[PDB]
Amino acid sequence: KKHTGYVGLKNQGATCYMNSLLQTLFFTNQLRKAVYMMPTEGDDSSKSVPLALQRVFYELQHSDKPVGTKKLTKSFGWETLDSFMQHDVQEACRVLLDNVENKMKGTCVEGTIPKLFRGKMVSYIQCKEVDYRSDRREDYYDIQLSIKGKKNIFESFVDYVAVEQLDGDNKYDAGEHGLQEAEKGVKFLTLPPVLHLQLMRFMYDPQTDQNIKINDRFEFPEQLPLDEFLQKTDPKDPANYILHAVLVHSGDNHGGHYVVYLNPKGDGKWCKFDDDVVSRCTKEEAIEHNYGGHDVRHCTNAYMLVYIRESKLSEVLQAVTDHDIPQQLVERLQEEKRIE
Amino acid sequence: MQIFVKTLTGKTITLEVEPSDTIENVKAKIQDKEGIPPDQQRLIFAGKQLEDGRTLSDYNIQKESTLHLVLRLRGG
Repeated sequence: KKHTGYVGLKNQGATCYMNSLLQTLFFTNQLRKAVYMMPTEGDDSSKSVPLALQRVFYELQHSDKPVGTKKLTKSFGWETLDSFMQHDVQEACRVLLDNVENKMKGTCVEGTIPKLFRGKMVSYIQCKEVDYRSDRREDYYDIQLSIKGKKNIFESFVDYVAVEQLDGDNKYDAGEHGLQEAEKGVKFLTLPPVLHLQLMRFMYDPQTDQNIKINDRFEFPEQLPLDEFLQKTDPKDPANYILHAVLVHSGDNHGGHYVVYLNPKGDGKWCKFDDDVVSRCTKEEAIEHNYGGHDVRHCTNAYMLVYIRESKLSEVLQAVTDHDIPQQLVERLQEEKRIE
Repeated sequence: MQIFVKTLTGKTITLEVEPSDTIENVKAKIQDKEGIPPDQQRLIFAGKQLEDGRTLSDYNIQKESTLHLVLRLRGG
């Protein structure tokens, strides 16, 4: 079987959402390196998500056999008889990155996560019938992209930044003018080195009174130019992005299975990570075959995409070696192994 | 105070809230306006998923803040 060089994660049934997230984050090498620097020496291993992440990453980097995540599963606390076994990968990402970001505060790696993942946008509001305007600048760590009726990522970004009308039951509260018809638009101010895109493949269906998955065709490219969605571009640093990961969901809102396709080095050499099995695949198998629209294939398609900015790729994907793992952490982990 | 919510089609809706409103109250107002059951809603603000039991003031959500509504694709 074609050499991949990468190890999988054990299939414990419900673990797939977290396994797919872990591979995605493990191959965000600059993040992996910072995770190894977190000061977990005093952490309670039964409680510490940060130590459990260090352990998983260490084993992904060193093991020749599928890696277990039991201590992460336990400390993260999501798969339980009172909280469901199957989970959303973007939810897990938001919660895991917040946990690690907090742990890095006050340390030599503080700020790593916002430096990698956080961007800024601005919302503008202008009233139509009175002279009243406002704006508001806000941070984001991922972008929710609408897909219904949109053919591709470009169209979704076009719609994201397009002017919309605030009227009817959605009039704007214009201070002492009260509710006013207004125009509202959003523009990106910065886009981060590592860009997480959440495809909103779901809707409420009033006909059946329930939420359903949208399995429609929606295309995304290997190379993604985003300068046109910025308020102001930088001629020395165009917002050109390169596809790194495709997190694929099969099923419906209420259950299914996750895998992740990655080209870890950003070089177009893709592999499929399906729990314990890592296999080489073609670009088409990672990209076009996850566009949706086949009417299991009919409900298998991309849900989360990871792009890396071309100018940041060599730093984000910098090599990670044993020189990057503190000896104190190596010793703690080997201590655990020997004890069993 | 009026906040904004980006819906599942990327459109902006308004919501009339108070700083002391809980996240559950906000989800109920989204249900009233958009019909989405609260137990399926997730709200993202500044990269944080908002937690039931906390209030808008806990997150420094103010007039003209935008929350992002998403659902879930659960998988194992």
